[PDB]
Amino acid sequence: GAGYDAGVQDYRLTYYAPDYTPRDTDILAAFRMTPQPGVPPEECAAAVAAESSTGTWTTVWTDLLTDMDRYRGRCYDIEPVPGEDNQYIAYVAYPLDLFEEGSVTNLLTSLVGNVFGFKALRALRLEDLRIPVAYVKTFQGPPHGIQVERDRINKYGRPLLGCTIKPKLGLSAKNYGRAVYECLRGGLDFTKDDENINSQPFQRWRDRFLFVADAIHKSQAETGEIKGHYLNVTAATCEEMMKRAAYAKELEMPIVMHDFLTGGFTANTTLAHWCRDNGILLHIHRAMHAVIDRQKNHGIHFRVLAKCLRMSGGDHIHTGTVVGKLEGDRAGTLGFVDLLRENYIEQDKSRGVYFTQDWASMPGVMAVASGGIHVWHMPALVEIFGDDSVLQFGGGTLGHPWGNAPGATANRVALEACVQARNEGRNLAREGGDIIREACKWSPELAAACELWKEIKFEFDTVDT
Amino acid sequence: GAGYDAGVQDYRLTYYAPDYTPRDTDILAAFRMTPQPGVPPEECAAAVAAESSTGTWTTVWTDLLTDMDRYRGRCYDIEPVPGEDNQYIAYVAYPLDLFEEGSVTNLLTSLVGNVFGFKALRALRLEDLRIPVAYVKTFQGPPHGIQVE
Amino acid sequence: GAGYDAGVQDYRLTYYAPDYTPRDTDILAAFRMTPQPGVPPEECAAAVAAESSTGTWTTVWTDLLTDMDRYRGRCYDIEPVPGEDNQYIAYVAYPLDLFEEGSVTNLLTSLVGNVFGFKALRALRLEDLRIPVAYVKTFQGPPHGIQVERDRINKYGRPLLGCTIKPKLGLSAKNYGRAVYECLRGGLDFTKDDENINSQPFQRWRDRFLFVADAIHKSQAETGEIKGHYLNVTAATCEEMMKRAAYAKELEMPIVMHDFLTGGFTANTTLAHWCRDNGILLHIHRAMHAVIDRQKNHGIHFRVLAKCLRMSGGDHIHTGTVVGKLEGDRAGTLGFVDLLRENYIEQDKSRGVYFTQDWASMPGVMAVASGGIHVWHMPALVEIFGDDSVLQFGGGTLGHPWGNAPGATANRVALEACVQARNEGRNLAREGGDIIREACKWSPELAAACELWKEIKFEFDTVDT
Amino acid sequence: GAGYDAGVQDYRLTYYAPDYTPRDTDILAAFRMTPQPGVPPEECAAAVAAESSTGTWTTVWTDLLTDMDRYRGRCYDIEPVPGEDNQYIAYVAYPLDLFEEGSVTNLLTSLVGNVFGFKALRALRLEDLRIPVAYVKTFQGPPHGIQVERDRINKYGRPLLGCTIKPKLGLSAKNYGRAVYECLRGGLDFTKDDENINSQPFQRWRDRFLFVADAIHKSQAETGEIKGHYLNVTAATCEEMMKRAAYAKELEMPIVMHDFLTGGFTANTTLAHWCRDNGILLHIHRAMHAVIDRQKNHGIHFRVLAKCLRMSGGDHIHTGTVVGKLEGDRAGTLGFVDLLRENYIEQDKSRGVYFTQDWASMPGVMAVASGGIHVWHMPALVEIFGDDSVLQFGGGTLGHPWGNAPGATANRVALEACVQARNEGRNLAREGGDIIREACKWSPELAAACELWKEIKFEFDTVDT
Amino acid sequence: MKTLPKERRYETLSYLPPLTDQQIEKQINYCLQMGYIPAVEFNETSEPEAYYWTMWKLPLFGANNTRAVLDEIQACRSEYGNCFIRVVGFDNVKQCQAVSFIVHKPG
Amino acid sequence: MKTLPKERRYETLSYLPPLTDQQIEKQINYCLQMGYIPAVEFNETSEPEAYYWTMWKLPLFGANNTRAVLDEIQACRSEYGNCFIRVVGFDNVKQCQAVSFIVHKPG
Ligand SMILES: O=C(COP(=O)(O)O)[C@H](O)[C@H](O)COP(=O)(O)O
Ligand SMILES: O=C(COP(=O)(O)O)[C@H](O)[C@H](O)COP(=O)(O)O
Ligand SMILES: O=C(COP(=O)(O)O)[C@H](O)[C@H](O)COP(=O)(O)O
Ligand SMILES: [Mg+2]
Ligand SMILES: [Mg+2]
Ligand SMILES: [Mg+2]
Repeated sequence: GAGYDAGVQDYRLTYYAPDYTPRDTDILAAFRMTPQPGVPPEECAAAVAAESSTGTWTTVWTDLLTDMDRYRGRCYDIEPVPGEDNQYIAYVAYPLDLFEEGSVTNLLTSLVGNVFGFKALRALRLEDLRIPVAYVKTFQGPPHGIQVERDRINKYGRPLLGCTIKPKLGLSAKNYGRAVYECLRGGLDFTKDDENINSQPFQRWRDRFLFVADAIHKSQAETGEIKGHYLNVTAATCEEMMKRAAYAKELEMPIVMHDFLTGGFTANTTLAHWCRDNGILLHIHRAMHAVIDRQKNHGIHFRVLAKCLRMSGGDHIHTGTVVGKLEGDRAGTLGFVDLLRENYIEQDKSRGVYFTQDWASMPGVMAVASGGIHVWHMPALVEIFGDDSVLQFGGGTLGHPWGNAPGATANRVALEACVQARNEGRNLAREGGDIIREACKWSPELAAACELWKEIKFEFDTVDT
Repeated sequence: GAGYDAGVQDYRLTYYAPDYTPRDTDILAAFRMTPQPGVPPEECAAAVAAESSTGTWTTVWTDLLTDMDRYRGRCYDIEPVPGEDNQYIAYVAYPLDLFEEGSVTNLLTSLVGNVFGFKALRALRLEDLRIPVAYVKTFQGPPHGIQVE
Repeated sequence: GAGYDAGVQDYRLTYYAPDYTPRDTDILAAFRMTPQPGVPPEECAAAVAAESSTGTWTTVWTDLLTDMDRYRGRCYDIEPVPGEDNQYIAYVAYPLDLFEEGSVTNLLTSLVGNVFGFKALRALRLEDLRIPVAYVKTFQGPPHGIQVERDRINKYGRPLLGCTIKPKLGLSAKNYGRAVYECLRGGLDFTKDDENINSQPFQRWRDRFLFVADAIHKSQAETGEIKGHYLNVTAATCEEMMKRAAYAKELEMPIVMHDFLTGGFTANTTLAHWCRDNGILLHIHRAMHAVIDRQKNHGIHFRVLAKCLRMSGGDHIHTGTVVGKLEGDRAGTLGFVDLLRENYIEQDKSRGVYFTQDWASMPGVMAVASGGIHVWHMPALVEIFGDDSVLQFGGGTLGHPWGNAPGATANRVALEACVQARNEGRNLAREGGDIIREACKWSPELAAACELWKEIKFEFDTVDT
Repeated sequence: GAGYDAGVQDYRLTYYAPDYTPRDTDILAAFRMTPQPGVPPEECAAAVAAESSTGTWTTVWTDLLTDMDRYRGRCYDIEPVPGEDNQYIAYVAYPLDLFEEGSVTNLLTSLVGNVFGFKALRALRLEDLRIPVAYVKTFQGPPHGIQVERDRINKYGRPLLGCTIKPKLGLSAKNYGRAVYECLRGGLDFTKDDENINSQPFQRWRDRFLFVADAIHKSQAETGEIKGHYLNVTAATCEEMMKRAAYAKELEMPIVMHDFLTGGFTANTTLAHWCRDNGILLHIHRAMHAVIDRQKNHGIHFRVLAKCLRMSGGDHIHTGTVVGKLEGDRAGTLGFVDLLRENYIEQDKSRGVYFTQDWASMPGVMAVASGGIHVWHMPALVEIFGDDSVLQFGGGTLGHPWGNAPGATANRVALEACVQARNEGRNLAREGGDIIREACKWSPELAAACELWKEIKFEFDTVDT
Repeated sequence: MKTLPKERRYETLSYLPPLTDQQIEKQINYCLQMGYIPAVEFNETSEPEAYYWTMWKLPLFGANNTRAVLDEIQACRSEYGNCFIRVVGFDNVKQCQAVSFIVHKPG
Repeated sequence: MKTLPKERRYETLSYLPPLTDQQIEKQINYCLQMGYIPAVEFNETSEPEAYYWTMWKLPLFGANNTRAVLDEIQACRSEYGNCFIRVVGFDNVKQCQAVSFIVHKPG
């Protein structure tokens, strides 16, 4: 029972415990921290831990009517980043008692709430998160997960194929449904709403839902395969989102889509619980992710948001195509794809896995490769993501010269040839062009697609490596 | 009624309208844009406008069964930032028709959805937003506001 | 900060701003004003503006605890009507701040509330209304609109055809449904309830709904075309209207009808929101319109009510046939049909468009030509309204000598021949009788219809020109 | 069993029964009819009856599968109006079987639906309506009525006093409530919302309700008299109207206001049933009445709308002050005030009572005199309307030089002096100025009010006599 | 008096005599003059509930002559002789189908 | 430009040319190398809504050679010649089907 000392004091005195070993129930956070010149790194990390768990700028007498050491966040390690004058990885451990059970929102509010704007800090990035098994158990996780989804849509042995209807905004509901039908009847498993398509004057959401459902029924009747369309239920309010989800259920739709960042984690968890309660698959679009996760020195790395989306709930999630029009490094993407899909992922700094993460049988999330890809990227994607993934060709299907259906067929043939050659024992990363070439010799739609997009390739500097 | 040209083409052809004056019902966005070296700034801004409103990487034939010019986002101005080798403020105008009434979520998903991760872009900041009165009217706003509070 | 002057003062001092230019967010009203002899016209218009926005007869001290100039309605123009000793068109501008968002009822209560009974006024007519885009955005508009309706009923390239079951009141529910079936199987797209048919001792509404739904199913099965029947859900209370609408939805009916004036705008907007929420088309009957809009010197012109019905919500609306048994001039009807159907309508005094009206992608409303028309009026109507319209032949179908179905077929053949000749490049207004004559040479039902109604024609003085 | 004659025929053959005597269960309508030159008057009246009950322009074969004579409306009398070359009063009788029980909307849709726009008609006015007792019994009537209202507010022996808060639009919710408090604490029984005040950006309805309720409680605590404020629940939709009514009930408000014409009769009957079910008084504002009822030659006379409002439901209704800023003749106003308040009103053409109306114990509606009145009109109003009325001084209270509360007191003193002198046995119509003068000698607030408004007087030509 | 027979209809221009290829040519010419994009759709059935037929190739966006549309129509006829074939006209200003008539019944 | 034909599909490896028994042999070899348990299922129809086909005998839990699976497949072919026959691979670590291709159409 100590006395009360009014006045400010250094954070490092009570928030930097370099000898402390993490309990297995702790939440572990890795921070890429760049302090101001002349600010001690350990003091900066102690400020991060204090303002993220319990610390205030000055001493408060109400700290004494408590056991502070059982709630305080502690920075148990600081190690300089290679090739950095003022950039360090700080490992901060938070007691399990600090966080509301089953709330991703509360976890993020505690972790990334206000420490990123600390004046003594120049830049802060949340690289990784160790979610303890005891905390994982309090979440629903994905409404279904990879294996239950594959069982429900009766699709095995290959990546799924999807497409976004283009243009993003402008199409009427009926023409939208016609494009959906033409894409689906060509061989695509899924079609999807653009993340901007919610309910607009040119296209009311109810008309879109009706016409899309009709196109799905027609293409399912034709091909004899389960067809789906991710219906964007993202809305202004939770009531509107729930109405859109309920109508999608009424139209016997198997899957709905949500933007978990612009929509928010509260609404995302609401929708995930609803999806589990009504047998609806949940595709998750990561719109606005690059606002947070693009820079190396500041923000939140997408693996943290991916763990949080896995816990909050989602059957699919966009992960970046590596080889497409949007930025994502190969190694980090492999890391967070394993984080999203696997049950146990061991520590690996080379892939951005700063902590060993155990999911305690929380089902995995399907990886979605979308953005600026065509048939030529098909082998590499099959090499990168494997079967438990969705490959999305928006412009790579509708942009085919012959139309939506021939482009869908060209993508399906490229995918099936890649899967066949992979199963037979071929080196896809080596003979991908060879497989595509023989398939083109057999497939005219594929031949036209490949001759159209042969010299299309997005390569730039990797800002996030 | 134009024909259908399958294949990729520059964004600047159909998404950079430097002569266009903003309608009063448009949503105006100011972007601090840092493109990759060797990427034209105007092409970078056109990519921002296209991927934020209607553009895809290649041409789609469903663009023709529409009036594209009434929905396309247009970059109507690019001006270099002082003391910056590769940083420009781009002013992009979006038709009021693109956005769901009363939905901040939809506005942000359209604006800041995926353009911030464009490979040809090095850094992007959304500095300011002009919300037209016609769009403002579709929101409730504060439940009470300062004076009622 | 002025002092408080208790006592009456002229309205023109603070409500007549002839130099003021209208803001683009203002609501603009054109008033045909006839003041009492010896009442200054500008004072009369100032009284209209004051009593329609904020003015009271005497000065109130609570005006000072406000910014009056930001709410006051202003008469910014008065111009004498040609050939009128005491009739002037006054243009009054109202701030957008005065009106409740999304409420047609509040707009009308502010505008046409009590100024029409001003003692200093002899006659007042509200001719036109400029609804600013910012105000338009606060309304739902039509639940579907023309293009979504055409997509939903899968009907393109021609005006739709309908009929009111006659007699208006008296038929039993079963005989009513039989007449509906005979009309629908003959080629009519739609049948409809008379605006008086709500629920009567000779015909309960639930029995009518059941039998009509059965007739619709039978005729749809026979012809293989989408058949519909406007089910009048107009009721004594909103609960009863909602029950009737819900039962129409339960019977899988595509469209319901409402009287937006006798039922009211509150119930109409309720039903329009319900219709949008449940995918139901909304036919709007303008019963009691002529009580308000018949005289040139007093009332509200139907174009104002048409704009208000477009905002409050309706997929169809009656507009008058021009050439039928009910009064409506050609030019004014063309004007408000363009107002109801188009997105942008420029100022045109010659057609009664006193203001340029922009709808900001608010969907258009289908025009309904009903009342005293037969096959002989068919070319002119196709000339007047075009494709995006409904042509309703109540007595022109059931009054055919052979029966409901042959009369429906005669109307369908006349309509299709007119559309074909129009598409081919014929002058319908010139060779309408020629087209009808050749079709009669081919169609016996049409021949009997034309020989029955050859000398039937309603022409009188146009009271509203 | 007659045969079927396809073709048009005169309406007078089957719809003009000059020998028919009205059944006591019939609905009787008096129409002021002005036909086109060369149109027989009896044919015009037959067209009115036919198109208002069952008639179509041509003969329909479905008339035969019915008993037409039991549903057809019949014109049983036509008598020329004095001093009119082409204006006749036609008496049309409608079977009770034609109308939906308890629906004012259906009654008006049948009567005033489309006959007012008949091309053969130049002008039509619905002057009066005989509602049979059997039809009256199907309506709820006023939720409470005059006597139940007086019992509930514990106010006997005098007219009630009210005021509209001015300016109409512009005041904030808090300042609005302050004005309400100052008016109520001065002696007014009621305050009220302007008919335009529903929910605006400068004043949300919930804030207005809260502040008004607080002002009511404060003034009730101060004066020790039941204070009230008519809360405008008129809204865009029935759900919004019901939410506003429910909140008014939650705040323990005794009375709500509705615009039965701009809001509509469906919503009005809904609100009246709700008001009866929740013990809420219903003040009825007649906004837009003058659009319909201003002209002598065309429209619907306000007595018809008053009967319909009595049946649909309302405890108060505006009737016009006779001597104020809005138009209404003395005799016709006396007529429809007796129609609204009395149980039995005998036929009297001199007061516009074309039919003897029996209400079968349907409670009467309070008469509301509002618009351009001050203390000088107080005796005449007490002479005209008597006790069972509400006298509303919007500008006559807030426009008092000393403020809201002294003006309220001045009106209360003038009213109480007039009532006292009337009870004592004085001739109010003769010595009204005398009573006001002695009261001013005793009341300073009254003295200031009278010296302010001594020369304020609205007199013009009576367009509706 | 004559009883109306029971025939299955096919929407616009179905209650007219068998459409001569000349009148079909005029209809396609009309939709070309209005700026409508012509397209050829086909389906095994003509159920009214069916919103979508199957698109034959792509809409003739670059079309300027009726003979080209007639060539697509006859190509569809040769490939699908037991299919209902119809010609649609897409108006892109309002984005709504503006012409729709059947050109072929199952042979 | 060529219009896509309307063909009924049968999930994975259906948009490839007719599967040679050599390629089928390689597919079963692949599922044996991964540790998947092979099984032979059959059904009278191939409706997508159908979750379950009928199992032929039991899954080849003790299998180590592709010829044994081929023998089960041909046995099913002989017993059911008017049945769709497919070969499934059960992954038991994650307990999810990992391979599914059709080897026979009704003959
Ligand atoms: O529009 C697309 C792809 O369409 P297209 O095929 O035309 O590129 C997606 O919404 C995002 O671009 C995916 O990327 P991300 O992973 O950032 O969400
Ligand atoms: O009864 C009819 C027409 O039937 P019919 O074919 O027998 O004339 C309609 O309800 C109105 O008359 C239409 O006119 P309006 O535009 O005034 O509503
Ligand atoms: O505003 C008022 C009166 O306020 P004031 O005291 O300032 O005149 C009322 O709403 C109507 O004018 C009453 O008339 P009506 O009977 O036509 O509704
Ligand atoms: Mg997208
Ligand atoms: Mg009618
Ligand atoms: Mg008022």
